[PDB]
Amino acid sequence: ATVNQLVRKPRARKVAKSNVPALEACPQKRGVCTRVYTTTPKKPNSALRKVCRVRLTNGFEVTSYIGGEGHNLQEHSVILIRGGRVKDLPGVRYHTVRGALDCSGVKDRKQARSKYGVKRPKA
Amino acid sequence: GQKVHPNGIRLGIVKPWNSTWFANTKEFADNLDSDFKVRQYLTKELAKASVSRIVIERPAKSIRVTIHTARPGIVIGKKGEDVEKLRKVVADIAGVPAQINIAEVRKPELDAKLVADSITSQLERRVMFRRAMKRAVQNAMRLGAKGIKVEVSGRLGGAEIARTEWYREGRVPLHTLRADIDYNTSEAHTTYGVIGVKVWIFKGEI
Amino acid sequence: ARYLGPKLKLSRREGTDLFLKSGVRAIDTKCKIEQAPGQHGARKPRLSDYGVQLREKQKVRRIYGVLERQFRNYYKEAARLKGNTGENLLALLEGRLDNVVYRMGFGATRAEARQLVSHKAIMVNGRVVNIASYQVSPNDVVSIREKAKKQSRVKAALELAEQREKPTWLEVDAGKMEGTFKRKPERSDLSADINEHLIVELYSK
Amino acid sequence: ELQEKLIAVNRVSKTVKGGRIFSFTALTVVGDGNGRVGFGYGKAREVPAAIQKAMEKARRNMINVALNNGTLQHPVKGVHTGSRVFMQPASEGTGIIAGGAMRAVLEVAGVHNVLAKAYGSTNPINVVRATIDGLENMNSPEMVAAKRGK
RNA sequence: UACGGCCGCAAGGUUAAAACUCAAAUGAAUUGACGGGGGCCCGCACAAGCGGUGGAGCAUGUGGUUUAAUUCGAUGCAACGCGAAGAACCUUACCUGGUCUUGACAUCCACGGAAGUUUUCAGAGAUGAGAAUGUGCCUUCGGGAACCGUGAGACAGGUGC
RNA sequence: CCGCAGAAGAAGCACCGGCUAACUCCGUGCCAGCAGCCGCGGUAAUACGGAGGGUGCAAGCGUUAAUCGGAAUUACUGGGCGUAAAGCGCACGCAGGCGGUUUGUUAAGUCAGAUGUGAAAUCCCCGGGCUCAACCUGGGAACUGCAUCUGAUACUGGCAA
RNA sequence: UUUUUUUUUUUUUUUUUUUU
RNA sequence: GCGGAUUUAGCUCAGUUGGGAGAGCGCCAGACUGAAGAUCUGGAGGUCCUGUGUUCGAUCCACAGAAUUCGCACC
Repeated sequence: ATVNQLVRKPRARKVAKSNVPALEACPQKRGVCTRVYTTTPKKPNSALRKVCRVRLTNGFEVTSYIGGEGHNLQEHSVILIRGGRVKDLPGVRYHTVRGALDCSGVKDRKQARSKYGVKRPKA
Repeated sequence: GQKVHPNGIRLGIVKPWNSTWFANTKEFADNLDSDFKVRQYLTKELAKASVSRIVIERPAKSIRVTIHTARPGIVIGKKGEDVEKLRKVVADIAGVPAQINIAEVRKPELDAKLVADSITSQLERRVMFRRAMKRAVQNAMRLGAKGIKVEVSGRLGGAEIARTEWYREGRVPLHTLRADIDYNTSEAHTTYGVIGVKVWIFKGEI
Repeated sequence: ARYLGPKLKLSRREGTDLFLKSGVRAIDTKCKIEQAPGQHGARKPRLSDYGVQLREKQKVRRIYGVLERQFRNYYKEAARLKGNTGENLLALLEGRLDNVVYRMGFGATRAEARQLVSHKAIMVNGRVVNIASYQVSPNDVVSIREKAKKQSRVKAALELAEQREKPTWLEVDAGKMEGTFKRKPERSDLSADINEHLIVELYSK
Repeated sequence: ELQEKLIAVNRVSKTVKGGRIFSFTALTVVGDGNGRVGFGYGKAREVPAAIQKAMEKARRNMINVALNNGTLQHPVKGVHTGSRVFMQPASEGTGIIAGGAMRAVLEVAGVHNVLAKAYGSTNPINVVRATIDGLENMNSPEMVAAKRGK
C-alpha cells in the first residue's frame, strides 16, 4: 500500500513492463543479417539459435531473434522485423517472419496453415 | 459450520427409534449383520413410494418389521401376494420369521424424510431441476411446518463441476432437544457424480 | 450461403413452433425443449442480460434465413427511417420475397421458400427477382409463374395452411396463386412472439 | 403483482488478528406498474436473508413518478455529490435506453421511454441513490401550472 | 533539466522546452505487526525462598567416524524417551534367497469326492518322497449336509498423504 | 428466356479462454512459444503445442503498420481550481481588460426581410429505369458568411444632457 | 513539552475453479 | 571451376592432421530442510556433426555427405 514499492509487480500476471526503446521511424521493417552470432553463456541454454545483429540507423547498436523454424538464416540475407521480445532473450527487442529470399522457414509442417502460409495435405 | 443431529441423541423425546431390540452377551453379531440386509432389500422394494420410517422390532430375534410408506396399496400388492414374498425374503437372511407390518405416511408434505425424496427424484429427469427444487420445498411447507433449511452438495452442472448450495424457507433452532424438529438426508446421481440433499425441518417449537 | 442445415438443430436452440419447418411430424416431438435439448449442461445452464438478446438476433437470423451481411444492410437505412425497431427491421424480414411467398403458401417451409424464389418460380408484377432481399411493398403484387403455379409443394402448403391462422396484413388467391400486402405489418399482430426491439439495442450492449 | 430486483453487491471480507471475516449485503428496488418506484438496503448472516431484509425495506410506499403516458415530462434533479444527475425522456416510442447500472429502478414500473447512461461515476450505487432521493422532488402538471399560474 | 542568451561579482537565477518512452497511484478511510507505550492489570513473570541438574563415572536414539554397506520421517512456542509398550520366530522395515503374480483370504457353475488320525525319510522355511489306519447325518436312494476336490467365466488388493 | 440431361459443377479459415463466440481428449516441462489491455505456461498448461469435434460466419476468416473509440480532454461553440495538474511570500505604476445608469437621440455590430452567390455529382429526402440489389438517377431542398437595399430597436459602442 | 535496557533474524510457499 | 577454417557434455567453447578428450554454467542427487539456500557432500554428461574404406587402433586420415561461413571463378 506504500505505492513506490507496491506499483512494481503487485497482482497482474501478464505484468505490463516490457522495455521497447528506440524509434526514428516505424517498427515494421527490413533487416540485413550484418554479422552472425551464437556466443554468450546464459541460464536458458539457447541451442542452434543463431541470434544476429542488424544495421538499423537508430542511435545505438541492436539485435533480432530468428522468429520461426528452418535452420538456415544466413549472414547475407534481409528479412522482415516485428515486435515480440519473449522473456528468454537479453538485449534483443524484435523477432522475424523469416521465409523470404532463400531462407525458407517452415519445411512440410502441415499444421502451420494461416499462421505462416502453407498449402493443403492429403484431405 | 456444524451439521448437528437433533435426532438419535434423544430417542425418548418425540423422535422414536429406527430399531428397538434386545440381544444378550454372545447373541448380538448376526442380529446387527441382518439389520443392514433386511433394510437394504426393503428400501428397493419400497422406492415406488419410498420409506419414511423403517422400524426393525425383534419380539424374539424373529422380526416385527414396521414400514411407513406413502402408498401401502403397492406393497400389499393386488391384496396379499407381495406380503407373502417380503415375509419370505426378510426372514431368510435372519434364519427366523419376519412379521411385515405396514403403515401409511400421513401426508408426505409434513414428513421426517419425504421432503428429501421429492427433491432427489427430480435429478432423474436430467434437465434443470432448480425450477422445481425451491418450489417442491415451498409446496410441502404450505401443508405443514414453521421453518426449514435445505442443503445440496454434488455434481450439479457439467463436465468437471462439483459445488454446494444452501437455502432457508424459514428459521431453524439448530439442535433443541425439546422441539418437533427433524434432521434427514437422501442421495441421487446424474451420470457424472453424486447429488446428496440434507434437511433441517423446524416443524414446531415443542 | 445461408446455413442450409441441420435445419432441426436450429429449432433445438432457437426454440418452439418456428416457421422454418412448420408443417409435419418433427414439430414439438423432435425439437427436444422440455426433454433436454443440450444434454450435458442440461442440469444447470444459465443465460446473460446480453446473451438473451443475442439468442433473439439468432431467432431473427435463422427463422427467416438471412446473413450477417443483411442484418447490417437493413440496419444501415433503419437510422434514416421514422418508426420503431420492429418496423425498421423485423417487418422487412417478414415481407422480403423469399418470406412473403411462404406467408401466402407458395411453399410449405420458411427454408423451402428461399430455394423456390432463387429457382425463378416466383415473380414481382413480372420481375423474376432472385435477389430475394428485394422487399414487396403494399398493394403491388407477387405471383408464382405459369409453369410452376400448382406444382406439388404449393398444394402441400395451401391444403395445410387452410387449418391454420392466415394473417390479414396480406391477401392471396388459393386456386390461381398470386397476392400482395394489403397494409404494413403491425408490431401488435405480426405474430412473431419476439420482443421486436432487442435486435438494435444489442448494438448498445 | 409488484416487481422485485437486485442492483448491486459487496465481496466485503477482510483480514484481522486472526484469520478472515466475511458478510452478505444487498441493494434492491421494488415497484407497482401504474407508476410507483422504490429502493431498500439490507444485510444478513446469509445471501437470500440479506436480499429478503433488503426487498422488505424496498416495499415502502413507492413514489408515484409523474408519467404522461409511457414516460415523464421534466428532468427532475437527482442531486448528489457530483452524479449530477439528470435523465432525458425519449419521444414515447423507442425504449428504456438507460444505463444498465440503474435501468432497474424505472423497469420495475415499466417506464418505456427514458434514457441516459451512468453520467459522472462508474458506480451503480452513486446514481441509484441520487435518483430516488431526487424523484420525491418531482412536480405534477397541475403543480408546474400553479408555479406558472394559480 | 539543458545545448540561444536575458540578468548576476562568480556559483546561479529563469523560460519549464525536448530526445523519447510506456502503464496508473497521490487523497480517504479501514488494518492491527505481537509491540521493556501512557494506563488497568496478572501468572514461580518476579519476590522472599525450598529441593536440585551439573565436573569425573553410568542407561542410551541422531550427528559425525567411514564402515562391506546403511531405513523413511524427528530439529523453537504446533517434535523429546520415536510409531516400537520388546528393529535377535515377533504386526518386517530391510538384507536377502526361496515362490507367485486372480495369488494368502472369499463367490457364481461344471464335473466329481465321504471328514481325518499316526510317523519315517528328506528340506533352512515355504514345501518334497513314502507307509498304515479310517468311512459318520437327512436317506424320496433322489438332492445334499459336515466337508475335501480338480476344471470353467466373471475376479482379489495397500495407512499413498 | 424456352425443352433435354444430372444435385449435378460451387468453401473454407480463425479456431476453440473469458471480450461478440462452441470444450475438451492430450502434450512438452516458465521447453518451444502467441504477447493486445487482460490472460497463459512455474509435470494434472480449457485457446503454448497436437488431435477429436464443431463453431462464428460463408468469398469470405482472422489480424496487422497507424489513432480518436468506450472515456468526458485545449473547451468564442464544450471546463475543471481540497485532489491528477490546481489563485504563483510581493504590487511601486507604464500600457492594457471592466469602466457608475439612464433620459433625449443613433442603428455601425443586433435581428428579420427583399434581392444576389454556391452551373452539376452533395450531406438530407422521394420518384423511378433496367429482372434487379446495387447501379443509373432525375426531382425536392438547404448553405451561418459576403453583397445591395428595406426596416424593427431590447443589448454592443456612440452623441447631447 | 528529557525520552539510546544491546543491534541484527534468507527467499520461496500458504493462499479450496467460475458467470450471478 | 576454388577448396580452407569453426562444429566438442544439455550451452559455451580450451585444444586435437591416429591411441579417440576438457572446464565452467546448467542438470539430477545423499542430507540439513515442508523445499532450497547457511554449514556439508555425491554423480555424471561424449567413442569431438556423421558414414564407407583404411589401420593392430579414428573426431583426426583418404573420401563423401550436414551445420556455421569466407572471398574470389560467377555477369
